[PDB]
Amino acid sequence: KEMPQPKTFGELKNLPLLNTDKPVQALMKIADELGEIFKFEAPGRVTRYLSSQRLIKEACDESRFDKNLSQALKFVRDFTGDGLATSWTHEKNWKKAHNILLPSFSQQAMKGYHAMMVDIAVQLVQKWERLNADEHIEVPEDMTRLTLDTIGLCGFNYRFNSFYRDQPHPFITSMVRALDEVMNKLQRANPDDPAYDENKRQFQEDIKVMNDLVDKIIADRKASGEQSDDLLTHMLNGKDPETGEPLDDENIRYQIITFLIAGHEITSGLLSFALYFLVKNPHVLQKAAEEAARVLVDPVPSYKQVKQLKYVGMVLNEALRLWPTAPAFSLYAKEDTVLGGEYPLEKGDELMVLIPQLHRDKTIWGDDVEEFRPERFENPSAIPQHAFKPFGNGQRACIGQQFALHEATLVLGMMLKHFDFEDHTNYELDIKETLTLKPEGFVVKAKSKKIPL
Ligand code: HEM
Ligand SMILES: O=C(CCCCCn1ccnc1)N[C@@H](Cc1ccccc1)C(=O)O
Repeated sequence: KEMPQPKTFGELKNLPLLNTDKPVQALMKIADELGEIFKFEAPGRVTRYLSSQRLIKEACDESRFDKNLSQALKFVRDFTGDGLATSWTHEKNWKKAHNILLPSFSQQAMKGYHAMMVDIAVQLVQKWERLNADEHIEVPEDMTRLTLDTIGLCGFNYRFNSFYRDQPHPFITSMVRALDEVMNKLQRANPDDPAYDENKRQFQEDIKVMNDLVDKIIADRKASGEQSDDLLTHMLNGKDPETGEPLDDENIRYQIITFLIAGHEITSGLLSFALYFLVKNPHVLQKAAEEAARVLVDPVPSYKQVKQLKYVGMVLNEALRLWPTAPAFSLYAKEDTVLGGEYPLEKGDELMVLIPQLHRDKTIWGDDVEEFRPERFENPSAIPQHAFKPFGNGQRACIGQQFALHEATLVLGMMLKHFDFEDHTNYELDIKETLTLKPEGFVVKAKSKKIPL
């Protein structure tokens, strides 16, 4: 009836609550206190955060709700344009790029990307094989080396060579700093003052860097004529069956920037959290390592063998359950409608799906919801509708889901085949928030099982 709402700060409404280093975790705590739905107001805007499967299953009804761009996504659109993740469903370029790119992201496409994924995965294993006795691994940093290199190579046949360096690539410097400006711009009480003029000049400089670098990648490929098995070739050559049109070079650039963001720390976060949960749950690690040793019987894994890593796949889903690295998505009501028989919404009203809190709904998962139990995922039919949404919803779901899960299953399987792991610091989980999530400072030691490649 009277929708719950967290504490307000006069004319700033709830905005100061997101002036925090960990806003998603702060919102999760508000959900703990207020329940399945709460209103969140800022100057000139309002949304409603949903946390229960009961309400989110209705929000996922595409006849009633469509994808909205959150304030964060609207700011990211300043450098991802009408790429797939920041276009509205009704923009011509969304359905056009969706139709063109779907065959590039299917399981059949993964068979083609597999060899390049193995290339990078072997580089990761060789790095760890070559560490000296007393040394340790910085898990998120090395996982980000893996995922960035993989999307660079599979995306446009470019070698970031992240395992050869510590200084970030110039593109990544600007990309990370652009995303940082989005974070700072959100939790600005007075974001219009001229005190942020430098931040805005730097922001425009970083957009130009990303545009210039990707634009020349596209120009270089058209000039060379090479037809590699990557996303850029498919975008240069594909035609939308509906309109009959190809993507233009500007939109191709937006897609590439989008893929680079998604394949960076959003994807590496899944691997980082998965390894964290494995080392914190030794019986689960042992079961996953037993599968890896049984299935990965060749020096280089095949595509088919990765598909046979069923338990590793469940490990990844359970890591996505507890700490999904794209932690929210936004919706708007297409028409007047009533949520859950109790909350009337008007056309245009916005919703936020708080994914980590949805995934803690005890009415779905039981009381042991904080425990890491991959066996929860043995049967998708036993999971209620819309209870598990780490890849979003409907036609606006993650197009990269098969790509992320294939590269994650491949390298996690290889990690489990080749090394025993030690939580040598008894690492205390500390989740750093950018626009994604990562276990900050997570370190392990890896002792080789001395299995050759
Ligand atoms: C663990 C890794 C990933 C997670 C958790 C994830 C999560 C998500 C989520 C929740 C959405 C829906 C966003 C919304 O509704 O606003 C989404 C959309 C999208 N993702 Fe991912 N993603 C991952 C990896 C990737 C990768 C590797 C790529 C590409 C190389 C990618 C490309 C996209 C695109 C293009 C969309 C927009 C799809 C559309 O609306 O047509 N993602 N992702
Ligand atoms: O998590 C999400 C959905 C992710 C969509 C962004 C692009 N992408 C990343 C992985 N696949 C697609 N959106 C957050 C904020 C955010 C913005 C940009 C990047 C990450 C996170 C929110 O709306 O609050």
